Amino acid sequence: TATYAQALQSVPETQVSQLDNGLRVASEQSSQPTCTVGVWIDAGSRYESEKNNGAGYFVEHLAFKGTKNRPGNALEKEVESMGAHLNAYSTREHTAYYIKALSKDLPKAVELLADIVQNCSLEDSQIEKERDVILQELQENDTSMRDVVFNYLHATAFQGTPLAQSVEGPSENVRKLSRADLTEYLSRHYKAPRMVLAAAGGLEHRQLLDLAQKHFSGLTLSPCRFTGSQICHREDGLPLAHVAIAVEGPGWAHPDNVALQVANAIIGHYDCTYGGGAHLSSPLASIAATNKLCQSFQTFNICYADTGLLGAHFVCDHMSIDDMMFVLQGQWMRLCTSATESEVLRGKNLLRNALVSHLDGTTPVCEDIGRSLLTYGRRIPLAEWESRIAEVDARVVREVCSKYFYDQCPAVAGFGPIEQLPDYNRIRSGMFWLRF
Amino acid sequence: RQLARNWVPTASLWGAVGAVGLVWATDWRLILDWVPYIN
Amino acid sequence: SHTDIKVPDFSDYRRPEVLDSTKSSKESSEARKGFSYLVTATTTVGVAY
Amino acid sequence: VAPTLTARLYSLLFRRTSTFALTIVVGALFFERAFDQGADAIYEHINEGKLWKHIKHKYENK
Repeated sequence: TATYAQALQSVPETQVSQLDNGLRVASEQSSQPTCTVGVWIDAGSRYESEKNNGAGYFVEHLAFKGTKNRPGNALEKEVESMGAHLNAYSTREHTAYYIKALSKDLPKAVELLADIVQNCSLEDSQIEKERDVILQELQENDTSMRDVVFNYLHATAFQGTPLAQSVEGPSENVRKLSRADLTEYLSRHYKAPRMVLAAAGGLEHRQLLDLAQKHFSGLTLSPCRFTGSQICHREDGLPLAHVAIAVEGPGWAHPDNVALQVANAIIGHYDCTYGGGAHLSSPLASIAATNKLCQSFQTFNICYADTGLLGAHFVCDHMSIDDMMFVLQGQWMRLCTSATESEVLRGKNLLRNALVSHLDGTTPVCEDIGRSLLTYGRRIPLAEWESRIAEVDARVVREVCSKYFYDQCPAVAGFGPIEQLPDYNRIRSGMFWLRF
Repeated sequence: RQLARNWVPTASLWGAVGAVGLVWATDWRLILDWVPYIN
Repeated sequence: SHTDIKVPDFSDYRRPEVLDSTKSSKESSEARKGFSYLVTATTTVGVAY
Repeated sequence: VAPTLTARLYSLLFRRTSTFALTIVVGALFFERAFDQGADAIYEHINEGKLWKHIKHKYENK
């Protein structure tokens, strides 16, 4: 049967297997004709030098342009001849390579995947194409204010470390890159332990490990500076101003990493077309909608290795912008003193509701494994999560926020029409209450 | 409900202060010299 | 397109405990910032006197 | 390494508003009592034998 208490017990577990040159193997059985194979890479933007910036991005594009053994677009046809979907993606820390596929065609997959992981056709045929394509994109990427505002925020505090820099880097290196640096950066960071391998589907471990199959894998970080500051780009043309706010936070692995999950569960989030209405429980979700002090808002949480980010991202008309800012803060502050057990239950429930629903479909488990390995390693503390959740207490919370919020130094990320944005020194003397 | 939180101690902390104020003001009493008090 | 913006450093403005980008602000923050508020309190003393 | 008083004191007082304000309200009391006393000599130590505090010792208690 199924009981939420029992259901934590019956799981196919993650698998652990090592290679000799540092590649890790792992797996879980979905009793499924299909399987999601992937490869995770911890090579971060913060590893690359300033000149090296945007390379891997540029590189990521180069992968499926044909590889050392298999030239351009004979590659896709096969995977297409198979019928398999193929995709990859990047992030300041992490780059991804993965495929959704049946368990049948699995054997080629690895040996297909494996080849391109390191062996790469390096030809200036693409170098200019992509460069132009990228120069196309770089100039086109200016369209979404969202992706715009982020990078500002990184550079805001994380100035002084590579962490803040663009994934795609300066437009100039886009022109200025020789594939030597590529091969060189291909050279350095693609040996293991950097490499991490997994997959999920109807595959049992051993029938993976056999065909994990003799091919290959392989043969620096610093504390980033956390800077209280502001950034303002004032432009009066557009209708709205994306504005979000943040303060630094703990690294990936830490107990506090748990409490923060429920922290944002408290505030909730509102946007235009939610069916929410005025009756919502979350104080701002109702009120900031009541006068539509926001068209939309949400929150974010991301915890780096040694670092973490906390805050919310919101959208409203300009003349009223002051409102959100005033009425956002207390929803932190009132927590810091007066907070309550029952109010957490739902959030306690929600995060419980949240993580459970995360597990549908083949691929999502596959992706989890990679970061997990890069983050906590093997750990899939599935039921333990609840235990990690059962940890939570009203005091526990009012202990947490005590750390990172009450009278701290925030940073300010904003984009036109910033104009009415309350000045900095308010926000600062506005973070900590005077008790009102 | 009432969950009467650190506010209660906070409250407990508030009034304590200005209570001194009166004593420190000019409408208090004469405590045991307790660090110099002229006669 | 730009993505390039930044001010090279505020150093001459900036101050010793933050003088390293590879140091955590949480380190200095506690004592450092208290030094700030420190000016607030003592300066109120003579006001009462 | 141990936190210098500030790190302590901030966590101790300045953080919590009252606590912050509290010692502020405290400090002045002993202060002025110490302050009023200690300064007077500076005035007085300079002003000597010109005032009955010094003078009237000549004729006081007869």
